Amino acid sequence: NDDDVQKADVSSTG
Amino acid sequence: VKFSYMWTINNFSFCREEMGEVIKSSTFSSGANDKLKWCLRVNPKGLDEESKDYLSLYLLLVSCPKSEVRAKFKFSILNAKGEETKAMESQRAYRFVQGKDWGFKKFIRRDFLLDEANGLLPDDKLTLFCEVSVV
Repeated sequence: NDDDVQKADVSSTG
Repeated sequence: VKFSYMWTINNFSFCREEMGEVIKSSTFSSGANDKLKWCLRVNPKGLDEESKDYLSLYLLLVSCPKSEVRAKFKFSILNAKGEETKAMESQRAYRFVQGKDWGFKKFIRRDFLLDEANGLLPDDKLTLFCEVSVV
């Protein structure tokens, strides 16, 4: 499952 | 130019915020002449359905004197042992404009944060650190 404790992907909420 | 900020959210286990709802920090600055103002925004129950199992954490540019700011940033959590843990950094500088944020939609899983074995909510407080570096 894609249930890592954190994900390092950076994004913006807009 | 470096910025550092520590944000303590009291009574964090009792946040009423539902998915998509946000808590915003006070602003912080370099103390120098650059006039930049920043703040943090957290979604305790995630930004959206995709991230509902996570706390979402973002750096917001509140004010800048010209049009755009390039900045690197790092967020971490204070644990019960008095140490910074779970730190994540932007791998490069991102382009900020006033009112724009950048950060981590999946900063840390709620079920990890709420597991007392990890010590991330001592006295039910969530303490976040932010380091910002501006060219």
